[PDB]
Amino acid sequence: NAVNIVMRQPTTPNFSSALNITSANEGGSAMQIRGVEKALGTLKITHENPSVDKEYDKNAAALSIDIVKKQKGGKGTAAQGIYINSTSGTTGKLLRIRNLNDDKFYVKPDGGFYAKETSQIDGNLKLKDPIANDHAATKAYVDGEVEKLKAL
Amino acid sequence: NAVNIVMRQPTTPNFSSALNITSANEGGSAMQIRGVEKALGTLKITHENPSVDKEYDKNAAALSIDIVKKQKGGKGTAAQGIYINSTSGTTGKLLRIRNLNDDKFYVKPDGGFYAKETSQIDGNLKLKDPIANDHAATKAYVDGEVEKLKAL
Amino acid sequence: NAVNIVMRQPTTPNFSSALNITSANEGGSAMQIRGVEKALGTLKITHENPSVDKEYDKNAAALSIDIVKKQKGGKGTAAQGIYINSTSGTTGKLLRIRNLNDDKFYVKPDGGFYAKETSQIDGNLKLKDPIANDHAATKAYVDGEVEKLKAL
Repeated sequence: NAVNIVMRQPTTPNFSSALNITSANEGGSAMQIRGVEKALGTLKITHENPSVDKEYDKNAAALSIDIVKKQKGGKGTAAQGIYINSTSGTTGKLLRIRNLNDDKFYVKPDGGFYAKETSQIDGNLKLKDPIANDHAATKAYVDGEVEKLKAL
Repeated sequence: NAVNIVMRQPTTPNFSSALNITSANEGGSAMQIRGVEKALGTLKITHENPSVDKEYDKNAAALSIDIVKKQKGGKGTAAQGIYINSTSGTTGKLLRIRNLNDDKFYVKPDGGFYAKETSQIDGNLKLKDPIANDHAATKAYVDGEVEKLKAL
Repeated sequence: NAVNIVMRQPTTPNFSSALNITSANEGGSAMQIRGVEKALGTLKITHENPSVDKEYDKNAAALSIDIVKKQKGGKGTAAQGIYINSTSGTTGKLLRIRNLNDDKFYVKPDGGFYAKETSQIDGNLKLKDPIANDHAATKAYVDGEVEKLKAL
């Protein structure tokens, strides 16, 4: 590697990081990365459990994002967490989530999603009237069928 | 911290970054990170509003991703935005989104998702026939009930 | 830029990275970034296809995340992939996915999502009974209408 940074194991765990980056310039990205990989991530992050115990790292993550107001006097913020785009257009999955090398959840380049297991919304779902037999029925579709039976 | 990089506030905002990384090697990741956190992110990103005004940073994000074709002559790209996996298998949430420390949207390790509020698909939803009373009805399920009433 | 790191094109592709970061300290983030952008990402990642051929980079991504157990003897892991929060509260989209500059999929600050095209769940969807005509019908809602017809 052109540059390698290593933080060795300390005597006792502490809050220090191998690399810390701060910018006070509002007009540019604090950090940028560009690469040209054939078959890998431009940025690869790996979290490894420090412990043999399979629950030890329940509160850890590979990537943690926080979105905050101005420290002194701030009235709030409207900043976004993660923004993904393709200014050229891609035919690849925009977001692809796996576990044990199996596709679990993804977002297609058209915005349609796939979830591998039973899911929950604590609210309503607005969508189009069903075409196929395995499409979700709308209240309209149901009420239209009921109207025809009520007529006879 | 082992290494600290600081960009101070400039007289006028400009496009400069504290750290910029570029690779022209197609065979490896431009950047890699590995850590062993018990209870934190391997990479932590924090966006802070530069202004007291709660709408000032509406177009900002913590993480921005772009996916582009080869600059000169490129016919397109099939690269993915974000790819998440667990080669060991994890029992943690694969994607976990909160606001004000409250779970808003997540993807479970099995691929099932949870959304806290009313959602919208500008299309159809393909899914399984309902088992529970609070499961979404399919067109099949509705049409099966209607068939029995039409019979009598 | 305050710091620029460049890996030039090698004679033959290889696994080397421009920047590689490793920490063995369980008590702190291997890397942290903080910025104050008005209208950009704190971290910006760009993947560019190395080739003119629009399928050449089908297995590449801008961001790749892996979640692993302790290398020797580990029993498993419970770590999360991506964790997003706003300790201040934001009114911005928490996750916003586009292709060709058009909104394809997003998560609102309340946890409600939007998908632009037909989607699939390989399971059931638990949700609330419909209010509007374009809301998905539950099994309860359907069965309630059928009960009234069965009565007459």
